[PDB]
Amino acid sequence: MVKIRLARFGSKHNPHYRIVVTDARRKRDGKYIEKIGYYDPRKTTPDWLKVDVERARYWLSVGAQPTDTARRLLRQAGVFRQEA
Amino acid sequence: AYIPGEGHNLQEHSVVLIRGGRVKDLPGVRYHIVRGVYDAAGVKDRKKSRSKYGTKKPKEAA
Amino acid sequence: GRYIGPVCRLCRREGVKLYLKGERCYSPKCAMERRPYPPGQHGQKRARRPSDYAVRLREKQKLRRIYGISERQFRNLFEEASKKKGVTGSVFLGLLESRLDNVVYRLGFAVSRRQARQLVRHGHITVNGRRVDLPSYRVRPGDEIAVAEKSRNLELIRQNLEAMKGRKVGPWLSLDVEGMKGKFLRLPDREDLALPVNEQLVIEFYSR
Amino acid sequence: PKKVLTGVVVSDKMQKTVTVLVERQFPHPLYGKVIKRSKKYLAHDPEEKYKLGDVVEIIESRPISKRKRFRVLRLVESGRMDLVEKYLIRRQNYESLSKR
Amino acid sequence: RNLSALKRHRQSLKRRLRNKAKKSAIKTLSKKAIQLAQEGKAEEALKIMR
RNA sequence: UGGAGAGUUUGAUCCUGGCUCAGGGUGAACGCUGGCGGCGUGCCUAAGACAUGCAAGUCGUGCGGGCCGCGGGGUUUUACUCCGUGGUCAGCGGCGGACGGGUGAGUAACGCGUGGGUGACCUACCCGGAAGAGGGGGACAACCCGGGGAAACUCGGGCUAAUCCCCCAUGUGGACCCGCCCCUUGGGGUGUGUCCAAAGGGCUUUGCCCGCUUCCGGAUGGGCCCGCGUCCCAUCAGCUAGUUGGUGGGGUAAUGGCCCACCAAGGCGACGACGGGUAGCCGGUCUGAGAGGAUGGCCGGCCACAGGGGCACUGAGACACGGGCCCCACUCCUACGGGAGGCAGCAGUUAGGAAUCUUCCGCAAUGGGCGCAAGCCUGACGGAGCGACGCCGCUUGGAGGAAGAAGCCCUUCGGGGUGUAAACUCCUGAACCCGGGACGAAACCCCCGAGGAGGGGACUGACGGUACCGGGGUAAUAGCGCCGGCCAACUCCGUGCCAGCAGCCGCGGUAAUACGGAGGGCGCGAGCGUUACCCGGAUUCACUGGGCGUAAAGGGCGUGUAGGCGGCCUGGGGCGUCCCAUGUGAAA
Repeated sequence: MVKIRLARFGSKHNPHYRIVVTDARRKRDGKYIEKIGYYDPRKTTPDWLKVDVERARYWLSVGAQPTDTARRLLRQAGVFRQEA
Repeated sequence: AYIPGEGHNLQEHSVVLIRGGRVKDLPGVRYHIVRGVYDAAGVKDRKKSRSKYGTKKPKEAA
Repeated sequence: GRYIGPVCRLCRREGVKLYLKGERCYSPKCAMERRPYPPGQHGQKRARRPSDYAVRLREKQKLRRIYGISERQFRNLFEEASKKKGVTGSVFLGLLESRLDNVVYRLGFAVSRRQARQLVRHGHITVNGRRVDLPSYRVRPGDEIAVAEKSRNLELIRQNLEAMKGRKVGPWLSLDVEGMKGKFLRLPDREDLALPVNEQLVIEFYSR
Repeated sequence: PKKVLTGVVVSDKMQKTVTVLVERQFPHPLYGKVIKRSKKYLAHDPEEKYKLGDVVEIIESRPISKRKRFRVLRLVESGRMDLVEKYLIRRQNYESLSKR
Repeated sequence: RNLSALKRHRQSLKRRLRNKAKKSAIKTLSKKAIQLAQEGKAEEALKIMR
């Protein structure tokens, strides 16, 4: 089953993640089928809000799932949002 | 296997580490010795190549 | 590291004097005028000839000398300059001066190289607001090499200030002795803020 | 997309099966000059409605026999046996060199 | 020393007990199929098929 | 926009010509040296052996409970019977054990790199969909009683239920023999005769939540064919007996002789079959000027193997590292009858070698198994530590300061030099302590709307009082190699073909810049050298880029086989070709 997580790539201490979607089996560091953004909770610069909402709502409509702070991120960007 | 130069130390064994270099004789020459290891250690009187001619630091001390 | 010690004893080594140890190396001796020629018992014999590769080499070493650095970072950033798709050598020259140690030197706030480096290291200088320590710091067109608030309240710094007020800046790096600061601009070169060398010689020996 | 190739039918000597001999083109990586080599694909003829010489089109398929892949579509032409001629001539010349 | 390898082999046993029991039963019933069909009789061979 | 060479043959010369050094790179090793910091990296040798710690557990919204223990409900109480019951144990059952993980033994193979095939197919954990969810009962665990066993544990009768396990019904449907229409190698729709379902539990409660039963498609995983390319020895030249081919079966999630019967002889091969060696393949990686030589660790993927071979059973899927059968080999346990254990998963021990790391912390972040949720597992993971193993940041100091101290080296004794070097001065504040201190952490959950949006209360930090901010703050490690030519640096006693130097020519056969040392000097600096290994060079296996009249080298000549190159025009195909459009060329 295909899931979505956050993929840090920074140095020993450079908490800079690339927001990434791919499936469960594969590692946190391998081949990402997709991807679609990046996140930096440490806040070195307000660039850290990167989500691709289109393919997001699509890829959740097909059968993917978030995770912890991915549930978080999704509630941030506006992917969980719906403004009734 | 030869060594650096004048002034040996071994009796046998020594674990002499084959190195590798032909010079103008000994049809082969090759494969010199650490000088330090379990034997040799340069000699007792050299003021240069201690980087393989042994002797840590001569250090005048007094 | 940075040689250190018998410094401008090596000023007669080049055979040429330099703004190196500052005071005692400009006015009536860089350890010069007293005696200018390569140190050691062998200095004024009747010299021979340095081969092309050798003299060009010499030039390179002279470059690393006036800037006072290991050719480590130096050489590396040289090929880094070859990476930048413009005429390698000259572009390299601009991006060569650009290092803030001797930059702040010829900007005024330092008498000698040793000084400048020592100072910046101790967090005595802050470019564009942020106080750092890194002297090996290249700066972009538009920065602001301000000085620390206690470093303005220091003395020999003022000495360096007043022993300068009458010198035209390298036509870009304005001196603000109003509150001790320096405004950074553009990119000069070997024609704008020159020095007595031939660059492409160094370049030609460099990579063989 | 099931790949096909223009091949020259040989060996009717089998039951419901013919073996096509083909020759494909390619230059040379780092030298130049084109090349033309042996590759004999397996020609699936349901009732030996094809035979020697008669060049046809050959079609990649699913494994039908021991190594026998590929199949056969439309015929090309008859009155042949010339290419075949060259082929078996080469064969005998294979079996003309010895270490005995 | 242990590990839940116990569990899996136990239950693998169980489901194979049923598995092979019914499996062999059905093999034998298929023999029944070939005899009755070969003879030329249906109805009860048709029951076999049911 | 991307590139330099010399030395060595001779008396002398140019050419041919090989060997050698200038260079970059590497898991490095040692010798000299050695300090803080960062991000990486860090057994290649015996796929020898491996002791001790973690790797695989979880669910009580599936069920029967055994037990520690609790309010002790019932018992007016006795002894204790049993309703709640907190904590534990396993049993049935369900989910993962087929992922995470290691490492080259096997292997030159559609295995890999790679562009397509499946009208030859399977895929639970998510989506859209349609019909719904009844009836009977059976078996053994656990548990109840009793036996042996050093132990492994093993035995006989009785109980009990259940998302355990079947038998009839329900059929939108699936699938099948026979039929047909379109599609054209079993793809879709559809009739006539057939079979199957399902299972239900828990509450806030007559409505709700997790799960199911059938059925399809969609997302993925992958399976199996193919087009190409894919390492040395032809002194590996022929070779094959399921071997070429069929019908007909069996087989597998699916075609194929993969297993079987009969019958019929081809099958491949000089363009390299048969075989020995050799190696796991790729994105890549160092060089290169480019084309190329080399190789493939960390990081990313694919392939394969769990001591060694055969193996099935099981599940959706595996012949399954932490499962068992057999077997062989192999250590250890015992009351000697008999039993068990397996880290080429992460640390560590020994041997091997010149050589290569802690048997520590945290679940906080992410993250992987189950659960209605909190949560328990958590060597995936996040770090300290270590070695200069590498690169990037760096301190060991700044300032004036003589015709030049002394110490020393040289000298024709004139001094040159060491060396403003130092000493002496003015200087800042490394290291060191004091005050503070992170980010990484807002989720999940709870309250609110509905459990959908949004907002709001909130556990949550190992790393470590550490990056860092402030104060006081003190001048405080420098070492290696060369000094004949390729090379930049030479003066002095010693050494006398003796002692040594040695990448290549050579240096000492007593006036040695090449050997020792001294001085000064040159390259460098937590770095400096020495050796192993690939390549540019090297146009020296010559594609850009070669030679064979004497420098390596033209067949003993004829000869023609496969092969390659094809004289002048017209058209035809348009395979090779060219441009244009598009898929890929992942990430790093």
